Amino acid sequence: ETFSDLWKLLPEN
Amino acid sequence: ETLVRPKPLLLKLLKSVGAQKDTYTMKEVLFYLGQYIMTKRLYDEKQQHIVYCSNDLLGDLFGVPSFSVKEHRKIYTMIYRNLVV
Repeated sequence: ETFSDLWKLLPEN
Repeated sequence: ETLVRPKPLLLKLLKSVGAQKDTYTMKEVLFYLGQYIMTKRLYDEKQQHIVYCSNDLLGDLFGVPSFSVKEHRKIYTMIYRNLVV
C-alpha cells in the first residue's frame, strides 16, 4: 500500500 | 462543491506547493496537501500510511508529531480545524 493509494481514500468534500 | 478558505498556516503550506490562491474546494486542498507530503517524503518508507511531521510545519498545523492516513476521521478533523466555510 503506497502513500498515494492511501491518501486518495480520504473524504474529498 | 465545498468551497473552503484555508487558515494562515495552511495557506502558507499550500503556497509552498504552487497553490496560489485564497479559496479552494476540499479536493484541491487534499491534492496539494498530499503533494507536499509526497514531495518532502514525509511518509514512512515501509508503512507508507505513517506520516511524520514533528520537524515540520505540517506538525505545527495538525498539532501532532505523527499520524496515520488510514484514520480518516482524524485526518479529516485536523484538516477541518484549519479551514473556514
